[PDB]
Amino acid sequence: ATVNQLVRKPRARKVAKSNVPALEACPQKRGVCTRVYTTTPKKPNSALRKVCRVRLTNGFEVTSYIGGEGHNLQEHSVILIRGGRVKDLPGVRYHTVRGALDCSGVKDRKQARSKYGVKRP
Amino acid sequence: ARYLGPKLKLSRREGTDLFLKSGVRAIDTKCKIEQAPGQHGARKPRLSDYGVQLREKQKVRRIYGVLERQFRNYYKEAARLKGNTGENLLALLEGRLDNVVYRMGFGATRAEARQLVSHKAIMVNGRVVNIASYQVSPNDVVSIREKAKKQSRVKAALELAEQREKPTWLEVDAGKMEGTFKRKPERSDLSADINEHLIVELYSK
Amino acid sequence: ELQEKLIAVNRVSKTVKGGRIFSFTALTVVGDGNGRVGFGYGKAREVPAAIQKAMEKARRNMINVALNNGTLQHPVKGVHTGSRVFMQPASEGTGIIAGGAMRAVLEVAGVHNVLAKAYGSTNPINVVRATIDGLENMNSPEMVAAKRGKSVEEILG
Amino acid sequence: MVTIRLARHGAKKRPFYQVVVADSRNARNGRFIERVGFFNPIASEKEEGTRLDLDRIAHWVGQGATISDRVAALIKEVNKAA
Amino acid sequence: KIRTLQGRVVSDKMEKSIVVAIERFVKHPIYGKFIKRTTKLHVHDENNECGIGDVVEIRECRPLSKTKSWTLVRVVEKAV
Amino acid sequence: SMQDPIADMLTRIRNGQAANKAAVTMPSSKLKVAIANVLKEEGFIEDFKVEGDTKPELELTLKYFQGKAVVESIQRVSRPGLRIYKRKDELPKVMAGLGIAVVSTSKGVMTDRAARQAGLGGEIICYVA
RNA sequence: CCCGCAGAAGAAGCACCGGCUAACUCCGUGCCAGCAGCCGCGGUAAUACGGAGGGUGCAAGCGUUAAUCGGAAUUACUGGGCGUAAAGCGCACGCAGGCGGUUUGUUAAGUCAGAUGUGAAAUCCCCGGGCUCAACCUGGGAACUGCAUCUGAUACUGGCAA
RNA sequence: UAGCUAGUAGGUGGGGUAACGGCUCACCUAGGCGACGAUCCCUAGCUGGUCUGAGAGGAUGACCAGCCACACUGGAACUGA
Ligand SMILES: [Mg+2]
Ligand SMILES: [Mg+2]
Ligand SMILES: [Mg+2]
Ligand SMILES: [Mg+2]
Ligand SMILES: [Mg+2]
Ligand SMILES: [Mg+2]
Ligand SMILES: [Mg+2]
Ligand SMILES: [Mg+2]
Ligand SMILES: [Mg+2]
Ligand SMILES: [Mg+2]
Ligand SMILES: [Mg+2]
Ligand SMILES: [Mg+2]
Ligand SMILES: [Mg+2]
Ligand SMILES: [Mg+2]
Ligand SMILES: [Mg+2]
Ligand SMILES: [Mg+2]
Ligand SMILES: [Mg+2]
Ligand SMILES: [Mg+2]
Ligand SMILES: [Mg+2]
Ligand SMILES: [Mg+2]
Ligand SMILES: [Mg+2]
Ligand SMILES: [Mg+2]
Ligand SMILES: [Mg+2]
Ligand SMILES: [Mg+2]
Ligand SMILES: [Mg+2]
Ligand SMILES: [Mg+2]
Ligand SMILES: [Mg+2]
Ligand SMILES: [Mg+2]
Ligand SMILES: [Mg+2]
Ligand SMILES: [Mg+2]
Ligand SMILES: [Mg+2]
Ligand SMILES: [Mg+2]
Ligand SMILES: [Mg+2]
Ligand SMILES: [Mg+2]
Ligand SMILES: [Mg+2]
Ligand SMILES: [Mg+2]
Ligand SMILES: [Mg+2]
Ligand SMILES: [Mg+2]
Ligand SMILES: [Mg+2]
Ligand SMILES: [Mg+2]
Ligand SMILES: [Mg+2]
Repeated sequence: ATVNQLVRKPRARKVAKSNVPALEACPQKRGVCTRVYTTTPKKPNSALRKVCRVRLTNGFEVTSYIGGEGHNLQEHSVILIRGGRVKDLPGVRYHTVRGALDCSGVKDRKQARSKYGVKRP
Repeated sequence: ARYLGPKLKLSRREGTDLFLKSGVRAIDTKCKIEQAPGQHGARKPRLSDYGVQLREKQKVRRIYGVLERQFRNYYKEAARLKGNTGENLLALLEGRLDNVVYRMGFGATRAEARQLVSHKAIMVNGRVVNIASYQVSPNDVVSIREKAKKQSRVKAALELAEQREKPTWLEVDAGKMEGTFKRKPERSDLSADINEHLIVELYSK
Repeated sequence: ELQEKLIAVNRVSKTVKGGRIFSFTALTVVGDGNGRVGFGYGKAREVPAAIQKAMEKARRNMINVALNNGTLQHPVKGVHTGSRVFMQPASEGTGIIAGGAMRAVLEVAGVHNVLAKAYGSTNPINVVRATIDGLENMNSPEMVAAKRGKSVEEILG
Repeated sequence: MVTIRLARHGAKKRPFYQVVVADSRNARNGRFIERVGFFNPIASEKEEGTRLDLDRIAHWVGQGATISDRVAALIKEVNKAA
Repeated sequence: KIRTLQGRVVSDKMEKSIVVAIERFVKHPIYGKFIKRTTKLHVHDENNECGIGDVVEIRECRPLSKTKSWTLVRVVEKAV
Repeated sequence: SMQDPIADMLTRIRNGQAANKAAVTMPSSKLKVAIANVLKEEGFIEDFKVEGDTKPELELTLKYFQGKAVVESIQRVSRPGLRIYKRKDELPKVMAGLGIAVVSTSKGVMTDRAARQAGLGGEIICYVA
């Protein structure tokens, strides 16, 4: 406040950072993948949540949650990664896309199959 | 483009008669009207402020046979134009060719009038027109060509127009199946039931 | 000429030696549709008992409001507690574009077309007192002409 | 070289030529000093079709500017007294 | 008439040359407040006529060094 | 140290009306009389004087129609820290034309209504609701 | 573009359905498997998980992801604050800087008022014209909130004055 | 990122440029820029506009159009208005 004070030092706009460093306004990004493993989540949930240490094409190393019941990933395997935090596992801020490249679709999913990359019967 | 499904189901959801399954028969009373939208029709809706606005828009859509992408563009046109935004919406919906052909009597239902327009039967100012969404300006002369004139899906449907209200703004000859769109449609003439106020709200946010 | 409606219903706790005992807090508004508005809070053990209790307070607590045809005279702030609030007269076209709770108190009053935004907090109880703070404070040229000992045409024209 | 010529605007298969005074080096729809009406070859016997401001042509041609093959025909079309 | 931007002298230690700080009281685009802003120039003069701390009229002219594309018309209200 | 006297004049009016008081004395000036003569001629203040020859003192006599005060609200606009000047068309109409903005124009201080008919603009001194 | 020819003939998905937000039950599983934009659902009667029927909204598109503004008066000039929520330097003196009591001059810098040329064309907004209609195209006008100079007004701001 | 700058800043004279000018040599003079941000560092073609917003702004500058810059990297001149 105080108008002369703002002439001498203008309003510094609050630069809200992007949650996902997949970078360059990218929709998705490839990853060669390492260490497909499992982790127990925060307090109120309790389960064994699937996850893989993805090694992105642009140099970064991330953890991606693998959705659905059952998956194809093991150690390596080239996978497409989208954005989307889980709000359960602390730090896992990406989602492994199913159908795309080597992560195939989940078996027998009739309802909701754009997510999870499954075709018609 | 169109609904192409169970038509009389849509009348039960809203409740009021949408003139979908009208035809040669006058009144339905053959569907358990009002109290059976789906399976759980014994249930009664609480209905919020978003609901009442949405159900009004959904009703006015299904009466005229318009989809939301096309409907949203009709709203934007009404916002540009002068006067009351609510009365302009209904003026543009009534100005469609398939709707004017239905009001003339050349088509027992609105889906019949829509297909009758589409199949090169309807002529207007000497020009053949295939578009339902053709915006009919005032002082026109819609008519049927001699190929489709006096066939067995028009003379039967034209007898229903005797029973109908018959709007003031248009005239029909009913001799050589000729029509004359005289002036634009006013609010006070038609409707007298469906609400314009609630639809203007929904899109303003 | 009744015209009455519910804005919100909020459930509140007491907490006693035993456990905790819930009571519902309604909030109704009433108005003739011609410059008479009243809100009534009301609170009871049951929900339908609360709104019927709430409607009795609102009927007795009416406030007179002057207005031009079917809209406000001039733009008006109406601060109360947290909700600062704002509303502008607008033209014969358009409809009542305002927030929930803030629109209820408008539409039942008599106004048919205004702009309005609820700055600060937007608590259903305070925004109703905010609008009615503004609408009670608002004044017509017939008031102001007599107030300044002059004339209605000379001030306006 | 300043030249009075057609610019070619409009949609695919439905052209609309903005007759315009520009330098020859400059592109078809490039810079110009100012326009001088328009041409449309798909009007038919109706109200409007072609325009050409005769006063501005007397300014530019009187100073020094060429008239292209099509615009030469439009000055013949409007006529002097016919 | 011809151009004549007024301005106050800052220094003269240059030989047939001067530095003038023109004053202009333009407002801020955003905030609306009228700020006391400077337009600092150099100006030509036949001999070191003007000294320091005085108002001066200045004309836009031919370039006559690198920078210094302004000519002194005359002095108004000379130094104390 | 009393930087703006015009703001201070308007506070004595504002805090005068809240207090329910008839007489409100203060130091006078050229501009204080020019503002006061607009407010009397329109109708917020029933009469005023500028007694004291050598060392002037301006006292106002404030208006109350009901028990409620006549001056609803009164605000300095073109304050000395941030001056405001407006064009012919851009002169603000307070309370949609039942409330006045005192404006210092080239042809003396006057109301915003008078500045339209005069055909000019200037420094908007203060709003008066 | 027009005419005829044959004949229901060739031509519908995919999200979601606990609240925010329009839309419900039944089986399967039992803090497991899984969902999710926030709150959160699952511990043997799940409207939130998986399937099933029904429904809702979109429909030749629909969702998901990313990206920008918006809502955010959550960088606030219009339009926020600073006793206790984040926020008064530990307290003075003071240079540049900002701001300045009051009266009479002049003054044309701010200021305002007008005038002139410029503010490329498209784009935008208003009314027309043309593709069967619309996108799309296009005619005219306003608009181009400005900018520079010129001539005034001289209350308020500033200079030099008394 | 707090001091930078030696043809650096200005003169007189000669040369050079289509043209003025440290454009460039020759003295002469020790100034010029800087808290109304020089220097240094990072990032970036700019504008008409576009998107968004009630507006003030905020973001942006694909496509259509004006200007600049570049043509395997670094450099140079020649021929020509
Ligand atoms: Mg479509
Ligand atoms: Mg609550
Ligand atoms: Mg509660
Ligand atoms: Mg081209
Ligand atoms: Mg040629
Ligand atoms: Mg200016
Ligand atoms: Mg130079
Ligand atoms: Mg789901
Ligand atoms: Mg079960
Ligand atoms: Mg589900
Ligand atoms: Mg904001
Ligand atoms: Mg705050
Ligand atoms: Mg506060
Ligand atoms: Mg504390
Ligand atoms: Mg604290
Ligand atoms: Mg302290
Ligand atoms: Mg400090
Ligand atoms: Mg201190
Ligand atoms: Mg001190
Ligand atoms: Mg000081
Ligand atoms: Mg000063
Ligand atoms: Mg003073
Ligand atoms: Mg003079
Ligand atoms: Mg002007
Ligand atoms: Mg130019
Ligand atoms: Mg333009
Ligand atoms: Mg347009
Ligand atoms: Mg145009
Ligand atoms: Mg044009
Ligand atoms: Mg023209
Ligand atoms: Mg300017
Ligand atoms: Mg200027
Ligand atoms: Mg004179
Ligand atoms: Mg004078
Ligand atoms: Mg003075
Ligand atoms: Mg020096
Ligand atoms: Mg906003
Ligand atoms: Mg490209
Ligand atoms: Mg250049
Ligand atoms: Mg080269
Ligand atoms: Mg050569």
